[PDB]
Amino acid sequence: ESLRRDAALKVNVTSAEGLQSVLETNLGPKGTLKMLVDGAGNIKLTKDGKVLLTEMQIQSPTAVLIARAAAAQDEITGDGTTTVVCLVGELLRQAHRFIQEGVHPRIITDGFEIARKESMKFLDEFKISKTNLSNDREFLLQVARSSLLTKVDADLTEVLTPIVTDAVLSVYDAQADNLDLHMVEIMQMQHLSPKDTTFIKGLVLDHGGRHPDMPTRVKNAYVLILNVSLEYEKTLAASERKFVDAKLKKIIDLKNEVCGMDPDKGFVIINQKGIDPMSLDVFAKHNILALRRAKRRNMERLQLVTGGEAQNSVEDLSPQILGFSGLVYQETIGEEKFTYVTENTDPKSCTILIKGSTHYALAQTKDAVRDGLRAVANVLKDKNIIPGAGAFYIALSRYLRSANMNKLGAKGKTKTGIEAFAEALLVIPKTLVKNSGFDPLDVLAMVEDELDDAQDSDETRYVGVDLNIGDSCDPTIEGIWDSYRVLRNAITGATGIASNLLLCDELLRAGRS
Amino acid sequence: LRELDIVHPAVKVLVMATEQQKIDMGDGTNLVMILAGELLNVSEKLISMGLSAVEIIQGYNMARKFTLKEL
Amino acid sequence: TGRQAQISNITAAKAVADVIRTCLGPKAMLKMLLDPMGGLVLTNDGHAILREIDVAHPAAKSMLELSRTQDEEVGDGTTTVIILAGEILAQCAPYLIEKNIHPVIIIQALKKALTDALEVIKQVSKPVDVENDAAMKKLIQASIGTKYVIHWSEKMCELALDAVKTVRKDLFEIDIKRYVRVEKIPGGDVLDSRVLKGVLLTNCGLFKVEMIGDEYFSFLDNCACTIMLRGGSKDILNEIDRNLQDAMAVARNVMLSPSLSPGGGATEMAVSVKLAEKAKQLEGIQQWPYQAVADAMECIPRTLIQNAGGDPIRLLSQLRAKHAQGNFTTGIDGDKGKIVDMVSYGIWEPEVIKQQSVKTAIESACLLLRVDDIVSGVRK
Amino acid sequence: GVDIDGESDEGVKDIREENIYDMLATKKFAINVATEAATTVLSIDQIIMAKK
Repeated sequence: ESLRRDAALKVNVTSAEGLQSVLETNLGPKGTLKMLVDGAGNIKLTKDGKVLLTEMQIQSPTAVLIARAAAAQDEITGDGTTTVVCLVGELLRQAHRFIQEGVHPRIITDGFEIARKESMKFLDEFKISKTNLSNDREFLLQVARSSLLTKVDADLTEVLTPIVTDAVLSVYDAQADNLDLHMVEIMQMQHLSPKDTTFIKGLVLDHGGRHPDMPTRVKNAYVLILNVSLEYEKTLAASERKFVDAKLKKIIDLKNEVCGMDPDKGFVIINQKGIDPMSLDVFAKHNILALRRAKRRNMERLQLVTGGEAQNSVEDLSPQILGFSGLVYQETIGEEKFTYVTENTDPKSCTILIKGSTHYALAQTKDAVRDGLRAVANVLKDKNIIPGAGAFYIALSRYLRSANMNKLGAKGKTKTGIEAFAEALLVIPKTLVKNSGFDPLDVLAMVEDELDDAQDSDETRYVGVDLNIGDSCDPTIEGIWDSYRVLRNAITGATGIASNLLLCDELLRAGRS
Repeated sequence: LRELDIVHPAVKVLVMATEQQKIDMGDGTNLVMILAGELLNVSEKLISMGLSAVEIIQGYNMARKFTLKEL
Repeated sequence: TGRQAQISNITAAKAVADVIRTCLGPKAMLKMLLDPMGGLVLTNDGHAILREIDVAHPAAKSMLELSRTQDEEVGDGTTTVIILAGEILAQCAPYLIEKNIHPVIIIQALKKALTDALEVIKQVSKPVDVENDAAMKKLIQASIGTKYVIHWSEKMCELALDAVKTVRKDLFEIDIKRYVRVEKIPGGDVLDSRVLKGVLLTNCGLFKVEMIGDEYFSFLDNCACTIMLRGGSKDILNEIDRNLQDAMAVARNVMLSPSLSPGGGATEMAVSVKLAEKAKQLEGIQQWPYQAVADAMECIPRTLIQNAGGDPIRLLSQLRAKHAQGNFTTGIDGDKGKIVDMVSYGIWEPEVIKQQSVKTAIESACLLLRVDDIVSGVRK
Repeated sequence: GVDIDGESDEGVKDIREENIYDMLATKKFAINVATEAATTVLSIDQIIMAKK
């Protein structure tokens, strides 16, 4: 009978092309947002790649591999993950143009690996060198603005642009040392609107004393780290009060050693367990702030923030234990009080105070800040900054069409594979124009007209894409820029994901349950 | 809307939006639901005309700053 | 039932109007139809489309008789006028079925709209003398641009303009042009024609009989004109009458209305921007349904933008600003969708083209509003 | 202003003697919540369900 075997056609494509049109709408700054609702009513609204795949449930088994392959995209980049998906979707339709004519799927895979080596040759000349040791905020505000406009609106962009710039600059130094593991400090709370968010240069504590006379706004204070607590317990009762009253005078004597009588020198204590409100009257007469119910993670961070030392027993007291703070403010919201400690001499970490009301409003700005801070973090690590606004994708397609048999010297079999890759390069700037309302083909046609004049101009220039006006522009004037490591793994990861889906000509179902 | 059980997750945006008004003020809740509900009703004509949400969102944000100047 | 029955009537004319949106202009598209019998009819003319289709909506049946009246006058380009009647019905959705506006109040607003429209028609009035044969030559060639007989019209349209002026003359100038007898001869070349002044059957010049497979030739000297047409093909005679016999409406419209209006859907551009200005001076309850008519006027030129593949939202921003500020003589190029004005576009249409278009549209729109509901099953 | 009891024919009434006024802080926050909620619905793309 023979025959049988199998045919490679759109049946295998329907699984991998389903996410194309789904992820095409949210691509770019003009894109939309996807929501995730549970049975309890909680709604998380964001377009970030975390919910697009891992938190998305679909009967298509291809999305499982797309979600697993996105683990490297979220860690290294995390922004614009839908661009790689649109690259694969265009190459799937190119199979019916090529593979359907009798071309073997292995033939077009050579064009992807050759393009990867040729992309690095073009990426080296296309990148622009910049000195990050000069602490220039010109490009830092542009890259941050380009990341915010692609996530939040223009109102949240103006506020968060200087905040994110100065957040990473605090840890950044002449040695280019930026550690995001030790500095996280994400405050999740509902207050005012997300446009009211503020920046803090130090750790914020989520606990506070309920005593009414506790000073809120204090010029400065000396943080005394204590892992124990001195209060009245059930315990005979005078035996435990003797150890508390004796160590209480040592706390007062510690304030006298630093000369606490000076209004320019304050004093503050913190304890892990609760504090007897009867003992708070002593701290109120001396204008001493008290803190109870402190977390173990927060107390360990105060040693590296305030600059003091962590002490267990109250019997041991030294001036080196007390820290320093330039500003101390305590705000009462709800049943908890938040103490703002900032303006330290040498802060080792900072935080961005989050505001909002609804659950989706906080989650929208929760990932946007961490992804926006990671985008500008690679700018300090990358000595070369890549022009954005589709300048890399459009100019790369022209480089492949110019040199084909002169440099690579294709025999004609791989010529279709190297050409199909250039067809998908214009899809990413094509989706940007479609979301802006302008015609995708007419706008890209005017951009290519300037590219032809740039080759005959005998000068170094880069042609950008402006979505508002719809004509060519300068990526330097526009401000859209990309880090070197962002497009390094993006082009490399795009060749691996697209090749793995094209090599599967047959699907079966079997295994162990 | 607090006591009511709504099975449509899309319209729940206006339900949770009341919390922003209750915390800031607590009054004019009926005025917000009528205003916010009408802005999405009059925008249905612009959607049928083929106008993208880019100028629609920018149009409301541009007129919002003009209203604060008149107040 | 009641307001719900009128909603089905609005969507009935809306579905028909959306089909003929692409039927206007030289870029006009085509529509394919499938009957239960299996026959297919592919044409760009909406005349045969409404006749072959049997609609289940009773409101759409009234548009069939309206198309016969519009085709009785001109017939070329007047089929899309039904869109204006459909846009008014869709314009009443925020009013009729929402604000509960009474239909007669809307009809009374249409009476003031039809009256103010004729004043705008007289504003774009551009009279021209009919004694010039070169001026009248380019006038009849306006409707020829939609056909391939353009370069063939050199020896064609000249025979129609000379025959009408003989049977027109004056009396006013009202006369009967139906005394002309046009004979069609199949086969031969389209360039071959017959110039004959007289009656085809005192001091007669000569008498002769030619050789024609159809009939012989006879001359009758009077103290009336006939046309002998020789087609370039067999069945081409059907399209020849559309470009000559049906083109006689242009010669009839220039005699009744010597004035000229912007052609190719460029007339209502200056009408929509002017109607919005006349609404601000009304200052009454009817102002809202009266001003909303201008929103229905701008939907007609969008058919050209849909044919030219442009964006009707962004393109009309600069186009409507030219008619409301610079001058009312500006127009829209239908071919490429460009801002080129009607001055260099070289095509102008009589005022009566839009007069009979708006008049029959308002009269057909009010009758549809006067219908409360529709019942069936009377078994007459 | 507009006060309708028996005056519906006239349509206008003095709000100074009636002391009918609107809160300014409410209107400032009304247009802020209405704009934020209207643009949020327009930004919705597709509903996502995770393991349910």
